[PDB]
Amino acid sequence: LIRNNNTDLMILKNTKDAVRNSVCHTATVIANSFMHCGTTSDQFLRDNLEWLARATNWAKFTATASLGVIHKGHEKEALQLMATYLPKDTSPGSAYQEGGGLYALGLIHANHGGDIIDYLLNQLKNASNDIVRHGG
Amino acid sequence: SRTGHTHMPSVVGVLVFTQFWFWFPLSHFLSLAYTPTCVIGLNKDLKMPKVQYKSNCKPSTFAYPAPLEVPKEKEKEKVSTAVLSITAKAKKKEKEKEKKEEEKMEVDEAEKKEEKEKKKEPEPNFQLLDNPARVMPAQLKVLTMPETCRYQPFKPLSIGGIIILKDTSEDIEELVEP
Amino acid sequence: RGLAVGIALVMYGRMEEADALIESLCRDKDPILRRSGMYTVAMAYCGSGNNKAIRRLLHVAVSDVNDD
Amino acid sequence: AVDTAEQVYISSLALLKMLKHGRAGVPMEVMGLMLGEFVDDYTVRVIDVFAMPQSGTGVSVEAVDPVFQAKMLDMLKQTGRPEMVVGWYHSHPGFGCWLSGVDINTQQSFEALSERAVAVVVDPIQSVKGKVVIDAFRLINANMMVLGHEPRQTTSNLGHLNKPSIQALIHGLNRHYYSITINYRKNELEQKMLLNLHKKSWMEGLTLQDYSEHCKHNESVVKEMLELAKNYNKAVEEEDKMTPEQLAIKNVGKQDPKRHLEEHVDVLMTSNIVQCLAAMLDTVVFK
Amino acid sequence: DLYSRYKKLQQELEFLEVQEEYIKDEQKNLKK
Ligand SMILES: [Zn+2]
Repeated sequence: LIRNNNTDLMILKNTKDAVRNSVCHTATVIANSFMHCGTTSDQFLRDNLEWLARATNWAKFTATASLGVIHKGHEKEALQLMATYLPKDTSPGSAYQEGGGLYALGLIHANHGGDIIDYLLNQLKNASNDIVRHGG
Repeated sequence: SRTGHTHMPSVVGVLVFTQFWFWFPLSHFLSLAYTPTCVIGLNKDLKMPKVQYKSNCKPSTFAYPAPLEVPKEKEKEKVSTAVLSITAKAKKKEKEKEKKEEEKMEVDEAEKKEEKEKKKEPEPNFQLLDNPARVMPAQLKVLTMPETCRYQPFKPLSIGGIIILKDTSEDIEELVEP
Repeated sequence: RGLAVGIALVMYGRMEEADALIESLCRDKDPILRRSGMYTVAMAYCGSGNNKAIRRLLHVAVSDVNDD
Repeated sequence: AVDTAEQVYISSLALLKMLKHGRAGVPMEVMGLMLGEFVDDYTVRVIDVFAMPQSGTGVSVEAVDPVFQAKMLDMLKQTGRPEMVVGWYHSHPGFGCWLSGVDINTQQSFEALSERAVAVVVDPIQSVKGKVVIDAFRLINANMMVLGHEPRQTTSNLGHLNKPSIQALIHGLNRHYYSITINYRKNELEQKMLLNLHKKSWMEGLTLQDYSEHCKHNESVVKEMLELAKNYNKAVEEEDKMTPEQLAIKNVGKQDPKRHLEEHVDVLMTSNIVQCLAAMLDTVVFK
Repeated sequence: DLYSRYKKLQQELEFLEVQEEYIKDEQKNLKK
């Protein structure tokens, strides 16, 4: 999946320009995660962020979920990837990062029994209420 | 799936994906139903040997261009002058003026045909492919085994996934591990 | 609605053993739970051309009143 | 924490108190209170409706009587059920539904008191045939005034229940409040006892309307059906190749070919069968 | 060969009885 990376960037840009002020931002960050699924290629989370920081209150839950979709099947490196974008070190005030972060670990390591079951077990012991126990 | 059975992730992944009315972030679950369209020629436990095998397509070639990213640069540039009048015989006698000026002083320009038609017909449908080779699932039956190489397959190869090659007689080679 | 898909997904391809549960969920007057039985009869009968399924599923496809 | 696509539950008695109090004072914009319960974040339900006495000011905050407020609540605590008020309503007869000038002033008092306090506007005189013109609305703030109001999110049940109508969006929609979704809490132990008890007649099914009114009807219909058969003969014996699908469209008359046909014959069939089956069963049963 | 043809004719016969039953309901429904 990494040695056959012919995706197209300009189609995603020729749909980017027609994005008006609707809630299509979630519809675009689910679109790129589909056509970069398992690719482990982060360029939209690199080349622009101010358009990504426009939508809120569930799109942050969707965007950090889409980070796990691009890294599907990423066994050891996905742990240290979100041991960089931790549930408590990005920002302690936003529960949508730590909610969709734990949801992203489940998206990566589906059908893989290991410590990540126990790692998510211990963080459902100590968690907040609403949009932490969802993605957990 | 491959052998007549059905996948448990591809069913569960698509049915919760039907529930995108009531919750948009359930749409991440469709990534479970993404199964590869590739074959894998792993012969030993570690070696994937670099093998060459070919196609049997009926006339033609296909398969994964995605090329077109032009903005269609267009020009209005003109409106055709449609004055149909004494103009018609006036341009005709002007073309008579060129039959004294062109063909009597210097015009010897020429061009050649059928160079661009020549490269099309001897084409492949014998495309060679290394170990993790993609193939459209419609062409799991019109592929061709690598009989022209030394290293020829052993498992019945008719559907995509993973196989063993029979790495044949001695001097085993051709590692790739990126 | 979370338990709607959940009790549909606890059984998978039993192909005869869900029939008491299939009859129980659809006879109830809860519209979500009737909808939940329709996902349950889908997942218990995956890929099989069951005549009893295609009769019963099309029957409630005609006569039922809730759109969902 | 901000709004989503909500849902409004109304009880069966609540809608009946709306249309009855609206039909009572049909000219003069009746007013009342709405009593329910806040079950979660973003679904509201209502169980009860009681009205207000008529004020000379009109539909405003001055029409709210606080001594009629608390003493009516004093009685409903000890009898039935005590619960919190969740909103209010009025009736706007001259149009369908939109919050007017003095509508929106008393809304600001209620959302300062309650969390949401959803308004309800009902035209009583427009609802005639089989449908009701009811809709519930809810005011927005000024903090997102250069931003997109109604901050709605991951759902797909927003495009239904109404598109914004042009007689309603010419006023404060959509940059002043938002529209909300309303379905009905349809229940059993009420539905069948309203159905079977409102439309019912026991001995009517085997009456006779007997024969002197009925043989005259069988006398009449056959006579023009004879001429209808003569007109049916005329098109059949015509049968010309004048491009007969174009010959039929230039001979449209709201008439014979099959429409003015057996439709009468079906009525002649059903009338005599129900007449004769009732006649034969009554000879059987009685002695 | 022949046993598979006999099973498929059993299946297809019981199939289009069900789709016959659907059109019986809809034509009854569109009258109302
Ligand atoms: Zn009003």
